Amino acid sequence: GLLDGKRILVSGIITDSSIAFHIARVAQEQGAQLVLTGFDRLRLIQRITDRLPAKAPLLELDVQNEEHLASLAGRVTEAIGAGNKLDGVVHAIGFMPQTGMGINPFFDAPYADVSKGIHISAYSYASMAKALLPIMNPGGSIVGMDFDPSRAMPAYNWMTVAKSALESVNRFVAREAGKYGVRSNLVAAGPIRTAQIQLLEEGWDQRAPIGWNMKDATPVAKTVCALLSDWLPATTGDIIYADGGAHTQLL
Amino acid sequence: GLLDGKRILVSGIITDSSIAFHIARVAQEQGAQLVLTGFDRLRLIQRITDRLPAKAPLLELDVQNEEHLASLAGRVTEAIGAGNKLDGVVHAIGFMPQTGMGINPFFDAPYADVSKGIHISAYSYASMAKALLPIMNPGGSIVGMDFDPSRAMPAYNWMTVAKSALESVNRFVAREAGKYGVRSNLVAAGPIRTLAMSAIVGGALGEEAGAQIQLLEEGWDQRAPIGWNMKDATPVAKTVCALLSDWLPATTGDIIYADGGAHTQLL
Amino acid sequence: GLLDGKRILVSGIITDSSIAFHIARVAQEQGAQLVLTGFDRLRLIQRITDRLPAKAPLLELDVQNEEHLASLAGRVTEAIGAGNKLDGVVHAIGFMPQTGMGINPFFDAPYADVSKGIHISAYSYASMAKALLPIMNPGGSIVGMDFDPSRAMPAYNWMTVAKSALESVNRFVAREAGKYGVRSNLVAAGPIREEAGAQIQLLEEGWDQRAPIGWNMKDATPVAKTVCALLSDWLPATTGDIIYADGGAHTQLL
Amino acid sequence: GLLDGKRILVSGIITDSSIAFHIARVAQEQGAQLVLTGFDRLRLIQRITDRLPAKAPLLELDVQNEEHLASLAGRVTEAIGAGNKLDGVVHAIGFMPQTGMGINPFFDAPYADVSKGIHISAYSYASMAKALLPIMNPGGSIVGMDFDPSRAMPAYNWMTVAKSALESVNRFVAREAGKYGVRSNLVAAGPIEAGAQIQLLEEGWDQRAPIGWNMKDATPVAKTVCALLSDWLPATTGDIIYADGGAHTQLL
Ligand SMILES: CC/C(C)=C1\OC(=O)[C@H](C)[C@H](O)[C@H](Cc2cccnc2)NC(=O)[C@@H](NC(=O)c2ncccc2O)[C@@H](C)OC1=O
Ligand SMILES: CC/C(C)=C1\OC(=O)[C@H](C)[C@H](O)[C@H](Cc2cccnc2)NC(=O)[C@@H](NC(=O)c2ncccc2O)[C@@H](C)OC1=O
Ligand SMILES: CC/C(C)=C1\OC(=O)[C@H](C)[C@H](O)[C@H](Cc2cccnc2)NC(=O)[C@@H](NC(=O)c2ncccc2O)[C@@H](C)OC1=O
Ligand SMILES: CC/C(C)=C1\OC(=O)[C@H](C)[C@H](O)[C@H](Cc2cccnc2)NC(=O)[C@@H](NC(=O)c2ncccc2O)[C@@H](C)OC1=O
Repeated sequence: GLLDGKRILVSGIITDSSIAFHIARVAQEQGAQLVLTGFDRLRLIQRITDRLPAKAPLLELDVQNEEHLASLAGRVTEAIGAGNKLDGVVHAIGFMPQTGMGINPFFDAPYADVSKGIHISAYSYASMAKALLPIMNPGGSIVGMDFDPSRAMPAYNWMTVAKSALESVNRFVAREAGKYGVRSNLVAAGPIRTAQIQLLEEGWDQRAPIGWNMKDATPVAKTVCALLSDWLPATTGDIIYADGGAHTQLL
Repeated sequence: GLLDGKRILVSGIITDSSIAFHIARVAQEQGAQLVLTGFDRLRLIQRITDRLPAKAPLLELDVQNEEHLASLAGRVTEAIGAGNKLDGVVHAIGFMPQTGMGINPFFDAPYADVSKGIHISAYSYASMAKALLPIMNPGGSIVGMDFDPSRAMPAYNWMTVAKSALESVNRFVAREAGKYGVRSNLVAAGPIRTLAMSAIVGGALGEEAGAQIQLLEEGWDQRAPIGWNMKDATPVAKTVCALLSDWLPATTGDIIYADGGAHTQLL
Repeated sequence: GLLDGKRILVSGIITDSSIAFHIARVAQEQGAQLVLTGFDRLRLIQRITDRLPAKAPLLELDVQNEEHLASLAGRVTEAIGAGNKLDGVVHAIGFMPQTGMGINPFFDAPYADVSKGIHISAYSYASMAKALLPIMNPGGSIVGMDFDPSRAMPAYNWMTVAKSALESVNRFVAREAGKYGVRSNLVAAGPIREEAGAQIQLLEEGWDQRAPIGWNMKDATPVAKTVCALLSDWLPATTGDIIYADGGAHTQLL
Repeated sequence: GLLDGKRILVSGIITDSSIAFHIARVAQEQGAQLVLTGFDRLRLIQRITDRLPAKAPLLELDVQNEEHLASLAGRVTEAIGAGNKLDGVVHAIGFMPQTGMGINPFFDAPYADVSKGIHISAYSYASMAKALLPIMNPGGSIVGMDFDPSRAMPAYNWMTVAKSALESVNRFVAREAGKYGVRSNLVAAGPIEAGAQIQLLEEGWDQRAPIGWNMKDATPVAKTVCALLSDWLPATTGDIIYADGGAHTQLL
């Protein structure tokens, strides 16, 4: 097993088609012991986490709640063991209200909404790292999810701003994580099926030399599992691109 | 002149040593008609803008105030003329509370403080563009101030995050500005010795912080092939005035680096 | 004048349509004293340089010839004056044989041809800087021409590789140029005017769509003006960098 | 095994301390069947490759020789089997004469020498891909070695130019490799008046890297190459994976 005898925290599992669900599914197949995180509808989330190959304890974590943080170390240790520590952390949380992304114009999004998105998508990565680093083993790995924000695109708008902030946050999380001997990295994925949206998706498969399947979330789930393993021990504060190679191609 | 017969809005002038003051000073020397922006101390700021080569009207703007942004364009047109429009916009506003940058650890900054910084440093650029684009001429230019956030560095911490957000905002401001035929660009400057920067060197933030900022400034002059003067704010001012002119008409959503070439050098 | 009382060396002025010809035209309008260089057909090049607003001395410069590069500076000083020096240098010589770019597959280009392309497009920038830096004034400027090579595209093939090399060369030229107080920068332009015919069309159409301020493939004056801005004293803190005159297309996905 | 039942071509093995040597060693430990490449001094390479955990056939490949590149595809097939194909390709070839890198000034390197370096370090990657792609399986991987050329540094001079060219070549190799369903990627490694600048670079690298950097250890970069040769990075192409301890993402 690629992740044999590793304790990994996986956050933001809501559906069975999610990359977050597949990361957990692939990790369990590779011999990893998981601890899962639920945002709000925990009863709804428990029905989905039961489709997973092995049993994993579900913990309540509202990334915006301060009390949920700090208690997000004690609650983890009680689930795994008194002397046992975490070997991996998967941050699969990303949100932006519709005012900030979609049909709504860039200028028409109010700050309160874009602030909510930066908190949940970018700040929360530093928050999760602050709470989980004291209970992490040397050689550990924190993985976040990104969508290449280096260039502006239609509809994505303020979520591109939240992603740019995440990239900067990850570089600083790596500095704090390095003193624990833990790696911090981001996984930039291509479009995942969760008029303009069709144009962006079609463009990706054309640009990607090996092509891109918007319906398949296992190639990105495997990329996260490669970063959670000891096969990338010299990679930190970096972005690993699982987009079929589209970002390196103009046409 | 380089900016002859151009109407430019210059924001965030608080001192006489500021890059924002030196933009306005160089612009007036190049034949530009200015409109200046104030935060809270209106009488105190107007008394700092009297040191400028030519006369320029002052206007109240609190980027956090929605009324101040909605009253804009109208208050600008009344200052310049009924049929006259703006040719340039200078966004020289950047803030982050000390919890987010300095000696305070990255993890110890609360969200409310870092949210205040992103609002004032990154979001405000889109807000100023939203309010001023309808009263801007085709071939116009919106200029913002940046500090290279592509790599993490000590003390900067969350201001680096706010700067990364500004870079992304600038790319989207360019899309909206393009519809008016207006350019939107950022100027990435090297370290500038402000009043706060003179204090953190003097030991106001401690011996640990006083070494970090020194190590950064010394390293910048070494990396820059043409060198870098932390005390001189005119080479960055001139770079902004090149972007406000018609000599860079095919540059949009981009970052122009006035750091002595340090960002392209490892050692 | 933006370039008033400045002595600038301009290279690669073969045709009247060239950005190199426009750079010289705009520079002369801004009060600059030029020194021009030709590749081989100096008789035909002199009939082209006669269409420039002001008079400028012609010089023979085969950038592949070592004797021609060693002969530079002396030949330049004799044209301008014994005590006078150069304030600007515009490198506008980019080449790649058709085996390296176009319809011909990437793998089918022989090394001898791509080597010729790297020599003329990338290495020559360092060579021109080596020869002209001792006769350049502090606050001077060396400007090169680029086309964004950060992402692979059809037809450009090995010329994209030669451009990537030029970007790296520019960063090292800046180190040597800094010692003289001279700046070194590149200008990345947008596209300038059946299978190949469709590819280039798809690229040009896409560029005007991506560019928020739009892009005119027929107009070479916005890129010429960008070079002139870099030749002036209005960008004195910019070195080893790439200034993008592409309408903002490189910062836009769609 | 991470590379179980995979046939991988490993080029440029000259010493028992090389990353190329450690890539081959780690791959054999992960269950991979190797085919090795030797430049000229075959008696020296055979001695070094004997120290490897398992047996692997040695093939002669002067990457500058056209006949060697044209006959390579068949010579690999004869070593593995008449019906078998390659699953991985490791390009561990990088050279630049001392005129192009070291104490010698940037301007003083003649073109003939820098041309030799671009041929061996950047062009050869496209040449090796041209020769080996027809005998490669879908889901395959071509891996090259890089040293971050995005910023200029002392001494590395013209080799930084050859590396920038490799990065551009890699993006185009990905286009050709994609047609075969093969991935093409580069691994940017950290360091593995002369001494006064190399020391200042190595010391600075361990300081910048948040997890630190060991200039004496070549196994973390060898493991990174083996991760790219596996099926755990199937959506990565024309990209650069950085095994430098995270130094490239840090200013100080
Ligand atoms: C076209 C504008 C909209 C309305 C969205 O954007 C997309 O669908 C884009 C084109 C992409 O398909 C991305 C692909 C993706 C998926 C997961 C993580 N990073 C990127 N989706 C999200 O960012 C989506 N991200 C996540 O839900 C997310 N999930 C796990 C971890 C981090 C996340 O940002 C979401 C915010 O975006 C959208 O639904
Ligand atoms: C980590 C050390 C501290 C304590 C600071 O950061 C600095 O002093 C950095 C190293 C630089 O000196 C920069 C220089 C600079 C100044 C204005 C625009 N771009 C760059 N300062 C600011 O960005 C400073 N901001 C501005 O003054 C600013 N002014 C006009 C427009 C945008 C700005 O961010 C501010 C963040 O600097 C600091 O207080
Ligand atoms: C792939 C299609 C072909 C067949 C060519 O490429 C183009 O037309 C590309 C897509 C662009 O239109 C660029 C636009 C350009 C032109 C001059 C300087 N920077 C950018 N052309 C060259 O690079 C062209 N270069 C120059 O003329 C050039 N001129 C002065 C200095 C350096 C140069 O590369 C040349 C390589 O372009 C082509 O022949
Ligand atoms: C200090 C200045 C000199 C004189 C050299 O540069 C170094 O030793 C630098 C600082 C690094 O140690 C790098 C690290 C490295 C090692 C292998 C592949 N990419 C990067 N070595 C080379 O590039 C070295 N290249 C390789 O060993 C190499 N090996 C396999 C595949 C590609 C390569 O370039 C070589 C060019 O470096 C040097 O001889």
